[PDB]
Amino acid sequence: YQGGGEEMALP
Amino acid sequence: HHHMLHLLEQIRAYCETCWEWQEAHEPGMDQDKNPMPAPVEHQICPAVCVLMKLSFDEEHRHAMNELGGLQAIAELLQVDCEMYGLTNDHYSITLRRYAGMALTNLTFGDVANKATLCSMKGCMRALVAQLKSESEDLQQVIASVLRNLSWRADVNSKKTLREVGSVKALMECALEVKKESTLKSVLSALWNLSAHCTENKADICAVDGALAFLVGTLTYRSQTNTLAIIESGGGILRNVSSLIATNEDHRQILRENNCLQTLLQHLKSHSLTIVSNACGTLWNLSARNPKDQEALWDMGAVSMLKNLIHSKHKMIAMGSAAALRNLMANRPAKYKDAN
Repeated sequence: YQGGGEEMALP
Repeated sequence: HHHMLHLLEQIRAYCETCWEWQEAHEPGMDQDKNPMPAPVEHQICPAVCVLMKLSFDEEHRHAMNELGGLQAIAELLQVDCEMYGLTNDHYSITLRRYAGMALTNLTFGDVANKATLCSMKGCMRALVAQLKSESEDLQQVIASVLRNLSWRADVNSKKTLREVGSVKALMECALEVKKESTLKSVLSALWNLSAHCTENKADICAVDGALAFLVGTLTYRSQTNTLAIIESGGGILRNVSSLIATNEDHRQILRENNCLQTLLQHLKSHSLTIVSNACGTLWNLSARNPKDQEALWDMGAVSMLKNLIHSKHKMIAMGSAAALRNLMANRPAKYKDAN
């Protein structure tokens, strides 16, 4: 499965 | 948001000057001696820095999206990559980082923007090429974009991500990164990509040293006391395990690193994701291989798997039971002879 997800940029 | 519009116009104008220049100066062809634009002379990095900072806020993102901010930022990232290549110039690295951060923020949770960015083939190629940057911070930013694009990818996006070579590039990148945060982004993108098709799974397994590295991640020790690397490394391993199962050479790489024994320890993890990934990997490794079947019997796998078949999490339930029935269908001779 696609468990990798998504995320915002690191500040 | 008139100043934001102004900043987008600044960068679109700079791109226009660059494209006109590229069009009119093909190496080997007749051309004037007018110099190639340099972003430092047009205040570009400050512009994208401000846009990157605004992009953290959903209200500014909404205003960017109305103005075509994603395409303008992507075009700038692409054109700087094409003009200058893999450079250690600080200004160039900094502008590309800030552009990538904005693209990461603008793709997060945003179906239409992901589709748009994947459609920018030239930009997609530029992104993949930046994984070879000596700037690990830039690598992290690029992997963050690729992670977001690979999550819930539509058919077109899946095809584009494969065709631009993102899988091999990310796996090769993983082998050399030093910081946990870079590795997190890179493995998360690979966890998404490795579910898309069989070819992506093969491409991961084909990279020299990739499987040993993935097995290694199952016992990675986070300096930040999180389980993100074990979860993502193990998630990729689970996704490619269907191929591993029919490759003796690849099984042997796993054995040299005691993979099966580690996956059994993972069945006792307090993390459902870790347990789920382990159940999925064992489902495949328990099939059609007398050596690893016997090894699992000998390591007490039957009881450990039996413990999980009532779980209520689809994949833990499915994988634990599928691995158990593989082992039960293939009771080793030495057990049968001992009755």
